Amino acid sequence: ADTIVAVELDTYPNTDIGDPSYPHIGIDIKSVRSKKTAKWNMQNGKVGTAHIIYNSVDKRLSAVVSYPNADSATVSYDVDLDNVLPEWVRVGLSASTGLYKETNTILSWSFTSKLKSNSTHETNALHFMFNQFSKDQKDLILQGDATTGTDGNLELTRVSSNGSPQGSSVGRALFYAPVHIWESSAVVASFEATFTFLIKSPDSHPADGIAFFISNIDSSIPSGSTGRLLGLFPDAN
Amino acid sequence: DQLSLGVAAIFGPSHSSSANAVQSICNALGVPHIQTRWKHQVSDNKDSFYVSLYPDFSSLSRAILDLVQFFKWKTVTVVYDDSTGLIRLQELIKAPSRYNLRLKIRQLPADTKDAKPLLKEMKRGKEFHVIFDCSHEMAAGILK
Amino acid sequence: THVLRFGGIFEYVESGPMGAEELAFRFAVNTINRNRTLLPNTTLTYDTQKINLYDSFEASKKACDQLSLGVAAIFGPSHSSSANAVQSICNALGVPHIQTRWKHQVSDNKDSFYVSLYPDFSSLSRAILDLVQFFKWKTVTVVYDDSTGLIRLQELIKAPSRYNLRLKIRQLPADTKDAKPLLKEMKRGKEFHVIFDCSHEMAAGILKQALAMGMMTEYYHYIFTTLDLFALDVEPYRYSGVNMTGFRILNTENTQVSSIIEKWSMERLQAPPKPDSGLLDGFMTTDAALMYDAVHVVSVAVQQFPQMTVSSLQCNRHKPWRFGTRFMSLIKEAHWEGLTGRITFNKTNGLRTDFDLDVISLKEEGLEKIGTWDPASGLNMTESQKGKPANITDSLSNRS
Amino acid sequence: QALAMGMMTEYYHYIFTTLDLFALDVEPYRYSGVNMTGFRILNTENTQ
Ligand SMILES: *[C@@H]1O[C@H](CO)[C@@H](O[C@@H]2O[C@H](CO)[C@@H](O[C@@H]3O[C@H](CO[C@H]4O[C@H](CO)[C@@H](O)[C@H](O)[C@@H]4O[C@@H]4O[C@H](CO)[C@@H](O)[C@H](O)[C@H]4NC(C)=O)[C@@H](O)[C@H](O[C@H]4O[C@H](CO)[C@@H](O)[C@H](O)[C@@H]4O[C@@H]4O[C@H](CO)[C@@H](O)[C@H](O)[C@H]4NC(C)=O)[C@@H]3O)[C@H](O)[C@H]2NC(C)=O)[C@H](O)[C@H]1NC(C)=O
Ligand SMILES: *[C@@H]1O[C@H](CO)[C@@H](O[C@@H]2O[C@H](CO)[C@@H](O[C@@H]3O[C@H](CO[C@H]4O[C@H](CO)[C@@H](O)[C@H](O)[C@@H]4O)[C@@H](O)[C@H](O)[C@@H]3O)[C@H](O)[C@H]2NC(C)=O)[C@H](O)[C@H]1NC(C)=O
Ligand SMILES: *[C@@H]1O[C@H](CO)[C@@H](O[C@@H]2O[C@H](CO)[C@@H](O[C@@H]3O[C@H](CO[C@H]4O[C@H](CO)[C@@H](O)[C@H](O)[C@@H]4O)[C@@H](O)[C@H](O)[C@@H]3O)[C@H](O)[C@H]2NC(C)=O)[C@H](O)[C@H]1NC(C)=O
Ligand SMILES: *[C@@H]1O[C@H](CO)[C@@H](O[C@@H]2O[C@H](CO)[C@@H](O[C@@H]3O[C@H](CO)[C@@H](O)[C@H](O)[C@@H]3O)[C@H](O)[C@H]2NC(C)=O)[C@H](O)[C@H]1NC(C)=O
Ligand SMILES: *[C@@H]1O[C@H](CO)[C@@H](O[C@@H]2O[C@H](CO)[C@@H](O[C@@H]3O[C@H](CO)[C@@H](O)[C@H](O)[C@@H]3O)[C@H](O)[C@H]2NC(C)=O)[C@H](O)[C@H]1NC(C)=O
Ligand SMILES: *[C@@H]1O[C@H](CO)[C@@H](O[C@@H]2O[C@H](CO)[C@@H](O)[C@H](O)[C@H]2NC(C)=O)[C@H](O)[C@H]1NC(C)=O
Ligand SMILES: [Ca+2]
Ligand SMILES: [Zn+2]
Repeated sequence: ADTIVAVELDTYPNTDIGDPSYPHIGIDIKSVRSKKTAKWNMQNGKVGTAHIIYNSVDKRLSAVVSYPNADSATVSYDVDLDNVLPEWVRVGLSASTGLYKETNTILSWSFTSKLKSNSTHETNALHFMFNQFSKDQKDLILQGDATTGTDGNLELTRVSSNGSPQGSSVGRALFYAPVHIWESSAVVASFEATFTFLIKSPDSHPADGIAFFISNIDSSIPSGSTGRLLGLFPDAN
Repeated sequence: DQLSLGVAAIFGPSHSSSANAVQSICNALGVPHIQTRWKHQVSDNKDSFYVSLYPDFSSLSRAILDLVQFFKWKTVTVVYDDSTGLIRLQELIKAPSRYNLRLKIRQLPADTKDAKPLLKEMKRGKEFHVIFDCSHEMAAGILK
Repeated sequence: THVLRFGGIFEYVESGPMGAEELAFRFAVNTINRNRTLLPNTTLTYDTQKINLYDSFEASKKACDQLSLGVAAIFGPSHSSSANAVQSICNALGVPHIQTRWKHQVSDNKDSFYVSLYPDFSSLSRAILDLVQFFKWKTVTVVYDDSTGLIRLQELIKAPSRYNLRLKIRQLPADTKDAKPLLKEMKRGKEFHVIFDCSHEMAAGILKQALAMGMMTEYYHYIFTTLDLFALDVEPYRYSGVNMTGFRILNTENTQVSSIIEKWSMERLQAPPKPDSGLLDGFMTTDAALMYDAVHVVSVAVQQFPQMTVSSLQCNRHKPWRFGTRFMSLIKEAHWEGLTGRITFNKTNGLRTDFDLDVISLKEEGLEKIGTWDPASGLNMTESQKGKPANITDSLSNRS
Repeated sequence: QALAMGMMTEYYHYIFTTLDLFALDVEPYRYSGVNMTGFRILNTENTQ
């Protein structure tokens, strides 16, 4: 199994595997059984504003999500990114559904890492700002059944069944380039994200949550993940 | 109610649970029971006051067995609907013994129409020679 | 003091003694009736009627004839045709129906008011499917007896798609018990790993025809899907070389259980099973062991609800029996260590799904336990097996 | 005792040196697969 650290924006309670009774923002260290969770309001078809940081001046792996006119779910868990995740990664997006349908449209995505060439002397970066997902976006390694284009949207579901997105669908959105992390030039790699999603109400209890992972440089859909495994885990452990 | 009012032929409460009641009623009091859909004839159910105008699956399962010999398949795949459906295909499941077939029997999940779990696995196993056993409603639902 | 009448529908033996299920019901009434520790005020009386067992109209009379007289639970016939009838009588008027033998539940039959104390073949077929993987088979041949057996082992037919066992389903010939032409085809077909699906009478008569065709040797292995393999006289086959693996739910190791089989065999005084049968003489069949549990699991439920009285429900102007809603819960929320282990039901359909198989097999001392199956766990085998050395510190060929 | 040890199969062959093999009830063994070859001097084919 690939080593993977994700932020589940889980839109479905999974009481069998440790997800709480409420839909929740989460955090993962090689585990769909989350370290820390928090209540997320989970509005209908609306928009987006998520944000994930890890500054090793404070070594807190934080994540916040806010709709407009809604609150913020700080779910910050201190975890040591020294040993829990490899030197070179391949970040990206992950979303899935199963037996209940939901729309998992991402409509903009960013990232900004800054890792210590020599702490003051001009640290490295990978800033991108995909506000204009094209029809043939050839710097995404979108796996599974992920779709794109036809608008400015990244549709991580098999969609356009009048927005009833064909349940037990799954699609990942891995970015094309690797990032240096492990420690080695120590671990202040304050990777940022901005993760404006859209989750449309299907009138069907919208469910199975979107993710944002930091995986191995090699990855695929693990052994079937349409459901509780949320797009990126092989097992429920 | 109908036997007390007086009839000549009760035309087929048309389900396996509802037929076995009225069939043994008609065997008891005498009137013919005109079945119009296939049910499970129990081998020790000694009744004869009934006819069953649905074509028997002792004959039909030889006819599907005729086509898989005529089309010369060797990697057939049965997709059925209910647990009763293996009685509909008696002779088809019983014949890799007599020939060279490789029946790999699969079932549609109940209370749904998603073959999206099923057809994902049927494409995976390179099964191209599917023998469905649906109704005509659930035929077009899987074809879509 | 308080009266409490149970119903009963059984097979009509016209000349000999009554059936094994009917004697087990008469026994389990009398055992509870003479013990005050369980159920202090009950005066459990029976209303055992007899049907031809193949008539769904006759079963509907004797269901209503008991229920007009007044019952508390109907313990049901043992057919598939009669049980589907009497269940719909019991579901209509309210009183619970207590099944002791397997029935094809139609998936669209929306019924409460039925529990099936027979171990359901969906959960048994995992235990066969787990067992063929333990012996690592690839050339499995299922042999059943009637067309209902494809329903019963359907989770076994549905698994060359996941695993690599290659099924070659055959059928025993009807209108006879002479399966000489079947075993010619299986011997010529090099079929060395066979799973029968037989009643224990027909599982005994299949072996004498397998013995006389020289087919029970060291390179054959038979899995019987009966829960009554222990009642087979295996004395001609013990030294043979043949492997006969089966399952047994009858918890004979417990002395409280094994006293009852001892008390069972003495009180029968029935027709002798002559040596043309191939069965042992005095045992409890697993069809009659479950009817013993059928009284007790309801007898637990009448303990927790003492206000229960019996009414006079008439089938034409039918109304729900007012205790029938409450009393069905205490049957389903019930646990009792009977002869077949614990009896625990399922909160959905009343199929017995969690149970305790003891996997027995044939060695040169008779039938012998070689493990234990559970639905939650897997095969807890290698209880008779001991060893597996695996010394890989060898072959000395080349370092580099 | 050879039947109950599963030893009369298709890959066995027994030669009896009795001149009275015909008096053995071979009914349990006819379908077995076993080869039982023997000798008989009793000239039963002659009607006299
Ligand atoms: C006893 O006999 C039983 C036979 O009935 C048998 O139990 C059966 O076991 C299977 C698994 O082997 C189990 O399937 C699981 O159960 C979930 C709930 O059942 C739903 O759905 C199934 C079909 O899967 C139906 O058969 C049920 O009737 C019930 O459907 C109802 O109908 C509506 C129709 O729209 C459904 O939307 C509703 O769910 C339901 N309405 C009700 C109850 O009022 C099933 O959903 C499970 O799927 C889980 O994983 C999916 C992966 O993506 C998720 O998408 C999905 O949502 C599920 O997550 C759980 O969902 C539950 C509700 O669906 C919630 O409790 C939770 O939110 C969630 N997380 C948890 C629990 O952590 C899965 O397929 C059968 O349902 C089950 N039958 C039952 C319970 O009747 C047993 O083997 C027998 N033995 C024993 C010992 O029990
Ligand atoms: C059905 O299959 C079983 C295996 O899958 C068969 O068990 C085999 O048969 C022998 C004799 O019945 C068993 O022997 C018993 O084992 C224990 C301990 O092991 C002994 O085994 C070695 C040989 O492997 C022997 O040389 C030693 O003396 C050991 O003591 C003894 O305590 C018992 O008394 C008895 O000997 C084996 O368990 C097993 N052997 C093999 C090689 O698989 C079973 O007999 C089959 N049924 C038949 C053939 O009718
Ligand atoms: C002892 O060893 C003998 C071999 O040395 C075994 O002899 C076999 O005996 C059987 C009879 O049981 C023979 O079958 C005969 O076949 C001839 C012609 O063969 C054709 O017949 C069948 C129909 O039976 C047909 O379907 C095929 O196409 C055959 O080509 C018939 O005329 C006879 O009536 C009889 O059927 C075998 O041929 C013979 N030889 C073998 C198997 O090599 C003998 O049976 C052994 N004893 C046992 C096993 O108990
Ligand atoms: C009437 O039925 C009751 C209920 O079974 C009998 O009382 C109890 O019976 C059980 C079964 O023999 C005894 O259980 C024993 O438990 C111990 C430790 O748990 C263990 O050695 C065995 O597992 C054994 O089953 C229990 O002692 C007994 N209770 C008593 C005697 O107070 C009762 O005996 C029955 N009445 C008559 C007259 O037999
Ligand atoms: C398969 O069945 C065996 C037999 O019961 C299981 O082994 C048992 O495992 C329990 C684990 O709690 C053992 O209990 C504990 O073991 C110590 C060891 O000395 C003992 O002093 C106590 O009795 C304590 O409760 C139990 O002894 C052991 N029984 C044995 C080895 O005969 C096994 O776990 C089962 N496997 C499964 C369910 O996968
Ligand atoms: C039956 O009737 C009386 C009713 O009070 C019984 O008294 C109680 O009955 C319950 C249930 O049978 C027992 O659990 C209690 O232990 C009983 N209490 C006492 C003080 O007896 C009584 O057991 C029976 N009486 C007769 C004459 O049969
Ligand atoms: Ca989840
Ligand atoms: Zn979650």
